[PDB]
Amino acid sequence: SKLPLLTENGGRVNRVGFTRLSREGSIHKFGFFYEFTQESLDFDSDDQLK
Amino acid sequence: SKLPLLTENGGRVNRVGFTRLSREGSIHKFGFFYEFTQESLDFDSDDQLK
Repeated sequence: SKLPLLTENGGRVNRVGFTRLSREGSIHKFGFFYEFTQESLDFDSDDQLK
Repeated sequence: SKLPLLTENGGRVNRVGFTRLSREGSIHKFGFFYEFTQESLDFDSDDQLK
């Protein structure tokens, strides 16, 4: 049914148009930490806690 | 009753006049054409049709 079919009287028939889309992507920030006291690394059982 | 006839003492008698008539003529345009399709000359039995 939809086949492009021409005749001898070639004219404004079978017009086609094209489309252009787009794809996005963002950037997000993360992070975490932890706190310690000098009284937790000075007199503590382990020497290499840090 | 009109022949030129000057007496012995020719005065301001027997004058004449002249006139020039004019003509005219102009041109007109013309034209006729015919249309054909490429198939009608490219698949017809008679190769020399144009």
